[PDB]
Amino acid sequence: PGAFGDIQSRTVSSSDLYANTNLVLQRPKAGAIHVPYTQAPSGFEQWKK
Amino acid sequence: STEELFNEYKLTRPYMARCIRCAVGSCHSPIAIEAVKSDGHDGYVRLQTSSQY
Repeated sequence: PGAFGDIQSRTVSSSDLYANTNLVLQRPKAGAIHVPYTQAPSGFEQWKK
Repeated sequence: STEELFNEYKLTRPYMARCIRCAVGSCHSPIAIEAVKSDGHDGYVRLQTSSQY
């Protein structure tokens, strides 16, 4: 998570995808319809930084 | 131009979704923003919303 290659595809058009981004689900706010989640920020964008 | 919109609009029905700020508190907005992508270069952003264009 949070590093280069956090998600990987064998080919740009491939149907496979290994993902490891520390995705977790938080409880929805009271009286709200949404799916809260918490993730490590993108490893590609951090690598570009 | 009409060849690009057989399905992206003609069967789509914009919706109303929760917004965190509608000029008074929280909200069920008709223009709720779902995603904002700014990975381009010269300040161009693609914005996904609940409205339709």
